[PDB]
Amino acid sequence: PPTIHRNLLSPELVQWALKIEKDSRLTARGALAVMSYAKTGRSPLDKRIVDTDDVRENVDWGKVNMKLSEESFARVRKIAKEFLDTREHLFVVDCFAGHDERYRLKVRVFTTRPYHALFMRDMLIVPTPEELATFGEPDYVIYNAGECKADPSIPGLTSTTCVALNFKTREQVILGTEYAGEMKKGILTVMFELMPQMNHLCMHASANVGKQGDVTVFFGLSGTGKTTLSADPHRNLIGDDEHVWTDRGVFNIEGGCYAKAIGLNPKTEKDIYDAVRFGAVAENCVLDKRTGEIDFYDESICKNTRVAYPLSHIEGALSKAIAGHPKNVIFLTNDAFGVMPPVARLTSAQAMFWFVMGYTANVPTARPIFSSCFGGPFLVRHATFYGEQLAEKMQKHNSRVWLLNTGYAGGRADRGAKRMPLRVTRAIIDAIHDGTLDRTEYEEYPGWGLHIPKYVAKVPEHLLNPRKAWKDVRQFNETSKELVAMFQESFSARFAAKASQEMKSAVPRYVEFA
Amino acid sequence: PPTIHRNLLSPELVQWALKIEKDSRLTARGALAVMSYAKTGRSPLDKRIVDTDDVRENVDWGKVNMKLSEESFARVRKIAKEFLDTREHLFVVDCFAGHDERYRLKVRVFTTRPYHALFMRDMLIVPTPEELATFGEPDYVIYNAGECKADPSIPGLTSTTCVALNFKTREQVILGTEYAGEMKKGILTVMFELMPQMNHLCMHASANVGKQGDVTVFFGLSGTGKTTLSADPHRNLIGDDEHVWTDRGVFNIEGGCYAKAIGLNPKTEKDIYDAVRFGAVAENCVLDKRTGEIDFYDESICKNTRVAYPLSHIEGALSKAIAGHPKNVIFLTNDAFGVMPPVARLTSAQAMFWFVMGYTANVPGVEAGGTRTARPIFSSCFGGPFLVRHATFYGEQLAEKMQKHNSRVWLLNTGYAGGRADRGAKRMPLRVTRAIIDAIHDGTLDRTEYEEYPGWGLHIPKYVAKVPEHLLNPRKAWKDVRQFNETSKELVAMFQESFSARFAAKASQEMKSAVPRYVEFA
Repeated sequence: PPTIHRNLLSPELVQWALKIEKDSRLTARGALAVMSYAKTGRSPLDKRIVDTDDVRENVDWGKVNMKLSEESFARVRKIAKEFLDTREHLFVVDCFAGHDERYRLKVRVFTTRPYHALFMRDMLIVPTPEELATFGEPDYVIYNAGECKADPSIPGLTSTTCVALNFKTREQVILGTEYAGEMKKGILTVMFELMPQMNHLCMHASANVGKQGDVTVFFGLSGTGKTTLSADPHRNLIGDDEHVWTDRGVFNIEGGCYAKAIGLNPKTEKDIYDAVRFGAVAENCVLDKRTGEIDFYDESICKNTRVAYPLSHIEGALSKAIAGHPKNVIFLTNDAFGVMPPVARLTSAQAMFWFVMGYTANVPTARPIFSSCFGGPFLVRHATFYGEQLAEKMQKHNSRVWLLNTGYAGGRADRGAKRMPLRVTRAIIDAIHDGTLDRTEYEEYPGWGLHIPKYVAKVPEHLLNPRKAWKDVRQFNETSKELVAMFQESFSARFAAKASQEMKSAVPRYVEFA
Repeated sequence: PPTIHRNLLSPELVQWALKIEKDSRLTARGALAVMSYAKTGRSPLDKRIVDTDDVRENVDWGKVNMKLSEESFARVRKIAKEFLDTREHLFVVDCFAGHDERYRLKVRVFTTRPYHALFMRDMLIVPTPEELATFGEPDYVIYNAGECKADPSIPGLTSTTCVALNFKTREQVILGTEYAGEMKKGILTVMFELMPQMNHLCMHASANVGKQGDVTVFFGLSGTGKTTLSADPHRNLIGDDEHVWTDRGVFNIEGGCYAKAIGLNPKTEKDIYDAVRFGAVAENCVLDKRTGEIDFYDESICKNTRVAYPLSHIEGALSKAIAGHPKNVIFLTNDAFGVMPPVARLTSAQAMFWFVMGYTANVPGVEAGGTRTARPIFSSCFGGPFLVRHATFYGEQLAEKMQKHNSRVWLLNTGYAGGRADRGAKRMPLRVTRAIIDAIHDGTLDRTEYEEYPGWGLHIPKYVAKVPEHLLNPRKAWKDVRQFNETSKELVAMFQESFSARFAAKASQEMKSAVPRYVEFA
């Protein structure tokens, strides 16, 4: 029978990783460096939601949410359980998803790899000794048999990889993938269905709070600014990736951060760099033979290197990650075309439109994409469901909505354009937080109809209006026309049929610059 | 036969310790927690200095320094090297002892236990890659075959434990003890002979420097305040245990700190407590089952729990641990009788007397075969177990140094007050001692009026900021004056006996006048 290790301490898990994970080792600072092998990212094509009666009607079935019969799920679960039950060592992690006790979920994770256990210990909330002793029945159970292949001949499967979520039995089965993110995003997906049931708004956004208690959330796909922008010298971090907006305010779903490790350095990201020490995990990163230090710029393994660390590793981060109702709501658009404004103040109507449209770009040359609510791969309900929730929330709490371009400026990424200066974006955020941006004068950005500021402290005027940043006005009109067309097609395919009056009027139009 | 691992990185050594050291593990913060087993302290009774012509005439042979024939040293050395050569893994650590480059020693350490290697990597100075490439032949070699028993029948030995130092061949052999301190104190012993040869003063004291560059040294045996008091929020740490006073100032012999771990906590000693993390070692400490953090109050294994960390783990510690000439010289006396004043400013005459007399306490654990309770002791120059020359030799060096540099000498009671420890008295509040040191460094204590503490003849302050007046004079602190008189009388007799047995015959008139006398307070 397997030797079962229940809720081991971080140092104990590190010890186990070093012993049974062939390629795992310690960095000069004590972080646990490991590799996930074959899969170094999510496998959306292999994600499934079991087709159970309790949720079938609410699940937005399509490219992201794909059905799996209960019979097939039973088959993959059996494969996963038999694999787990036949390992020499089994690791169990009991934790909570959510910092607000009134809404948190009890989760139990079974892993075969010690680093996956450490990851979950770091990424979710660790229960107290008393809570563990009285944990009872978990709400959700994750069977991470990722080191084991699935049977691709099972009806519904398309490969040896399978990440299936059953809302009826409250179970996640992972096969054929050791990428730790699959567990974390599986929990996010669970939250994207349970919160709607409780009428709360799950958000694929980071968040922080100012000294005066003003909360700001930043929506966006991974690698588009959530982690770096929420890390503010003058603001306490609440979380860098996933939050829920309730009647009481917001709460971080996680107990840690799974940040992209690319380019981490003590100069421009001191706090995060310093967090990559003992107790933390380095996933698919390469270490320098000489010093045993991680080469954060080395992507020879993959372009999705990661580090995972508890929230406690970030100075200023809230011990209990909960805070008030968002004063400022930010949409991060990683615009590869370079036509989106550094910042635009959205009206209530535009907020709705831009939120559900989710225009941004996925990182690995940055591919443009429309991702519902800036979290398309994890949504369970239709984009409109969440859009309506946000509209109601922001209206009730008088939240200010902003659109920030974290992509390119002056041209197209595929033509060698330069990225929107991080310094400019931060300057804009400070202006949002200082209250000046909300009081300055605005001008309309033609065609798009976006309201851009005429002036912003520390920010160049030629940047505020994208048109001014482009050398060739002809190329600007051509690119703008192309993107507008993309917005129109996306909208016509996704929301037109049931769109409201305000929505249709928010669809951008092409206005050639005379 | 063995796979030899040379100059590994800290993470590599930790990995090795976890793999081959059965009872080793990591603490909640990443420190390598290990056990030294049978020996959890030094074995002074098993310490030996080889009887070689080059040092025989200078070594103060006696109860501390005991001869070992060159032939017998060859025997233990053979046993050691044989053991080392037959292990599956051998660890080598090349390093420097001494931050002053004109006096530093190249040391090569051979160990079988990975933690002993990590220990020395932390405790001595790590050479630059360039220096390692041109390291060449080491000046001294330590063969730590501590996991292997010695042949007790070997002439000169009295047990299966042997810690021998040969100044001629420049080697230390360790057998029958896995206590890491044996290596550290071996190098200290070497310095206590090599420095005298260059007429520099080796000191069993910690040291730190102020913003203005003023250096302070604190003499004392382990567990009497050297580490605690040198870790000052307002001053940069130089070292916590071993320094040398040269013609240019002072230099730390070590590259880390081997601190007593008993009672460490983030409340009163945050800096030291925070240093116990990845890269550091915890020796004979017990971890809290549910927290994984060291239970710094647990002495179930021994009362000499330790932690070892690089000086780099202490914020503000000097990278190159060297500074100027001590402006203030402090003698720490862990007085269990509660009769020593919290602070006394010593005259030049008293300074020499108190230095060689070395009255303090021998805390439990540090050395083998002790009682779970602290015992008053007279340890020459506050470093008796490690001295090579006679106490008087070092005393004369200090007198000349302090005179030349106008150093101010202070005596601090880091033990008990208001009564005897064995009668339930409370220890000297750390707050008081810290306030006193602040007054020494602010220059106010040197400017206050002093009064004479009768019999002892010690000059005590009439006032010190943040210090209750009734504590400045031990007498006023005791509840029963009769009990105070009887205890002071007992301790005075102990001083007189020690002085007469050790220095009286050849003592100068000035030294003899420093001898305390009993004056009943009526």
